[PDB]
Amino acid sequence: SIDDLDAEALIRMALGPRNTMTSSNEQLVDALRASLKENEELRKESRRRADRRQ
Amino acid sequence: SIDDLDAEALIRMALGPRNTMTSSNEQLVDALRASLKENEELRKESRRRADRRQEPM
Ligand code: NA
Repeated sequence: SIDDLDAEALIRMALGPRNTMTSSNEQLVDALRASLKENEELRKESRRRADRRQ
Repeated sequence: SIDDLDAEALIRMALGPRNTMTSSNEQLVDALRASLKENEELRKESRRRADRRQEPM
């Protein structure tokens, strides 16, 4: 019964798994990109403080 | 021809896009998780280094 399906399943029905897997991967890439930028910033902050501390 | 294809294309030829996209997804989840955990560890390290009492010299 379609009433029992969640949004993810409805979307896949309408757009197909190639589309939904592609969007999932794009979003994962956006998330990982953001996380690695935060990693870069944390490392920069750490280096500045090591320098401050001598 | 097959001789001109790079590795990624050979794997897709043999396994198809559902398999290769699924593998990419799984690697991306793994990478995301590792990146977020690493960030947490760096934040912990900065708290520890803020206490300069244990500072090597
Ligand atoms: Na310390």
